[PDB]
Amino acid sequence: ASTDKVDPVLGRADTPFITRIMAELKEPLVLSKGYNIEEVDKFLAAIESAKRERAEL
Amino acid sequence: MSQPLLRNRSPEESELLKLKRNYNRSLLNFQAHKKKLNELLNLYHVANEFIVT
Amino acid sequence: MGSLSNEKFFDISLVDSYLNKDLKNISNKIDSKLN
Amino acid sequence: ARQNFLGLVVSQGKMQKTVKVRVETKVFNKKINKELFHRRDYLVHDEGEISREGDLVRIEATRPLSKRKFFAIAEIIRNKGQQFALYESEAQLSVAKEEAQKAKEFLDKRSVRENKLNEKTTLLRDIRTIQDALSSGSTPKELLEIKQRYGIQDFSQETVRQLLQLDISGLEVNLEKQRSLIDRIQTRLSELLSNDLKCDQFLKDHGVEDPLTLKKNIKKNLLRKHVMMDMQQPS
Amino acid sequence: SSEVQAACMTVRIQNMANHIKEHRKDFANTRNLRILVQQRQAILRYLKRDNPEKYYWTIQKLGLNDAAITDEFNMDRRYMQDYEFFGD
Amino acid sequence: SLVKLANTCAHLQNCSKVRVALTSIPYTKLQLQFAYNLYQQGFLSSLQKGSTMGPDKDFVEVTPDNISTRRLWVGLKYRDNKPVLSSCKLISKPNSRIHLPMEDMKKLCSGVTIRNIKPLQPGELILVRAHNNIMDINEAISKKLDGEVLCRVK
Amino acid sequence: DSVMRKRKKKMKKHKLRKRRKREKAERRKLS
RNA sequence: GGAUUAAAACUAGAGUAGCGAAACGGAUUCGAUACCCGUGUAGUUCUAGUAGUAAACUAUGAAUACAAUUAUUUAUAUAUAUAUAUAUAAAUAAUAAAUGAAAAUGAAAGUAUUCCACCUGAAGAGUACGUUAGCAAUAAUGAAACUCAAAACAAUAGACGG
Ligand SMILES: [K+]
Ligand SMILES: [K+]
Ligand SMILES: [K+]
Ligand SMILES: [K+]
Ligand SMILES: [Mg+2]
Ligand SMILES: [Mg+2]
Ligand SMILES: [Mg+2]
Ligand SMILES: [Mg+2]
Ligand SMILES: [Mg+2]
Ligand SMILES: [Mg+2]
Ligand SMILES: [Mg+2]
Ligand SMILES: [Mg+2]
Ligand SMILES: [Mg+2]
Ligand SMILES: [Mg+2]
Ligand SMILES: [Mg+2]
Repeated sequence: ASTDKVDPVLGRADTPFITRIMAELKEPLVLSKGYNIEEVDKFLAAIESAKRERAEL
Repeated sequence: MSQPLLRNRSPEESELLKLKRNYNRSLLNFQAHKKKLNELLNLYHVANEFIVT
Repeated sequence: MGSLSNEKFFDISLVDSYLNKDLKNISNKIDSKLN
Repeated sequence: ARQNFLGLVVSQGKMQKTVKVRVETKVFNKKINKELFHRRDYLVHDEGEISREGDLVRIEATRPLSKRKFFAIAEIIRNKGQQFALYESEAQLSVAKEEAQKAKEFLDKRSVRENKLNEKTTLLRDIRTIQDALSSGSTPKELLEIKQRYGIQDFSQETVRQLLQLDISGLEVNLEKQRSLIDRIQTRLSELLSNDLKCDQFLKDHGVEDPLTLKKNIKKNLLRKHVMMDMQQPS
Repeated sequence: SSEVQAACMTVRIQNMANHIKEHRKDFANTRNLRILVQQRQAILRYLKRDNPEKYYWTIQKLGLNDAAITDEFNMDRRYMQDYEFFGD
Repeated sequence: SLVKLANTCAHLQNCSKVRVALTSIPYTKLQLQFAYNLYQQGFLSSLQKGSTMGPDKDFVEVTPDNISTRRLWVGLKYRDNKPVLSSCKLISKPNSRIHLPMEDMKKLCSGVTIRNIKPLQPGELILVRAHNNIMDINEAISKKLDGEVLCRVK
Repeated sequence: DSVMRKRKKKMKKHKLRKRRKREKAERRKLS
């Protein structure tokens, strides 16, 4: 009964790796399909800026 | 019969092989990245027809 | 046309040329030629 | 001489100074006409309690040491069992440190995102003031703040272009350089091999002694090592 | 690499286990979960033989122990009751 | 691999039944030594290195880049409406390997059934492996070598 | 086995079932 | 060892149109504890369980290497004078060879290799006893004596067929 009984499927409860990955998926601005918000904000601003420059040539 | 069955890759051949394989993986990642941005651009062009307010 | 296109719905070429100093280094080039 | 066997430690730490060693011997089975391996576990004396489960050891016959013990550990041939114990202890410490660092890098990222959500200012709006103030001449204090939100002290048309740079652009240029190197190395060596005279000279110029007296493989490797030393070291 | 494969299987095992906890009569996907858990054991057993140092590091980070990997596992009804897989 | 050798022996029997003039076998040292012995003993017309698609016309160095696509190509012989290589069977099997001393090999070549191995018949070739070299049993007896009795070809 | 031979096993199974029903009934009355 | 496992059956609680063991009636019949008809209980349904059995069948365990053809679909790829054509796999059908007691099998029931399960005349018998498991019905495991010179399969030619 003193053996370290680790669930062979789910492992030790509160494993830092398992918990952190789960938390990362539930962050406020996580996007799907490989997009990241930071790259999407710059890309959308670049479209506007690029359009203005094309309208100034 | 006297010919060796296998000749191991020279260290130089292994270097050029690694360059091509890294390039192949990098090019596919880049091409997929650019395809996604081109779809994000074509979605921006039509987001004026979508309702959020 | 790519960057130098007239379509309202353009491709990423235009956004790439902007951030790569091409649509600007060509506008100046054309204007310099006009001079 | 004393009978010696080779075996794998299959049990340790259950009895004081005693381990169980699995010895396999080769025997012939007349019925099936096949040379088989016969297995037996030996209770073995470990005076120094050094052996560990998984170790490969040689056991030597001894005087009777107990009702069932007639062999002792004579040498550790391979210490895989001892290695397992050392690596498990290190893993606990090694993983704890890494997880602590990763936990602190996750909370830091969260704080930055929360801080940015407290700044109502948006990239588009900020880039629409740096492009209107730069086209109208107005310099509201917002710009000075914007010169701190982004660090862009100077407000020019070539500063918004450097605020909106996407990593993909850098990748596109690194990929062209990678492709160039490969293409150049192949053309160079391809041409060199086509011309034996230019090949012999090539080797001598790069410091080869009498390259003429070399084999195709013994010398093509030199050419490959040189072509890749003239397009990767100079660059 | 075996460590990467085990980590990738861990993500799917965690997701599949959550599904089973809400669909306890979905025996088809319970069978899939069992096989996936057993596949992870096999890859890690090879890792222990190939690179023992990496093996112990990997299982520690994934939240498992040597016993969970080496011991025969069937994810049977006794396991579902001894570890309260479904709760109550 | 004795399993690979069993696959080759069965493959050659299948090819003989349909009377194909040319077939391929896996490219390995054991396979090459096996085929070479058959060639020198007159069971095979030709033995060429090649690829999955056919024998090489010009020498092609084998490297890790193409090892997976290498094959050995052997030509089968047929005379008087009969296949020269009719049967090809292993003696030492994957699940029961037979190692014989030179004394027992001499008995096998003398009409004595050793360890259930039927004795050598007229015109039959029995191959033996010793120190990763394949040779005829009569040659192993000449060199006083002990080895594994691999297969018998007739 | 053919239907003809299966029929012999069928008869043996029927007689065993008939006997066990008969025994059951007795237990009920004797209980 | 573990898990899942038709129908029937059982435990508890709901449901119950239709169908329908049983039971009670109507017919048929020399008789009719049947086939047909009526009234129709359990059951068939749902929820939570027990149980682990079928001609649970392809009566054909799984894996790998290999061997001569055609036809038909499907998939991927290639080409163009752009809709076909050319390739490579898979599936199915009919076959060569081979195998087989034959019926036939045909990419296996062929040529080989590896591992597991199982069989050793019929009947007695998947019975008896014991044990284990189950609420229970039962399920698993599983004999011997006595008796006999039988017993079985494929195919052949008949005879016969409401
Ligand atoms: K003692
Ligand atoms: K009802
Ligand atoms: K069937
Ligand atoms: K089996
Ligand atoms: Mg596996
Ligand atoms: Mg039978
Ligand atoms: Mg009920
Ligand atoms: Mg009725
Ligand atoms: Mg059940
Ligand atoms: Mg039964
Ligand atoms: Mg059965
Ligand atoms: Mg069925
Ligand atoms: Mg499988
Ligand atoms: Mg029974
Ligand atoms: Mg018959």
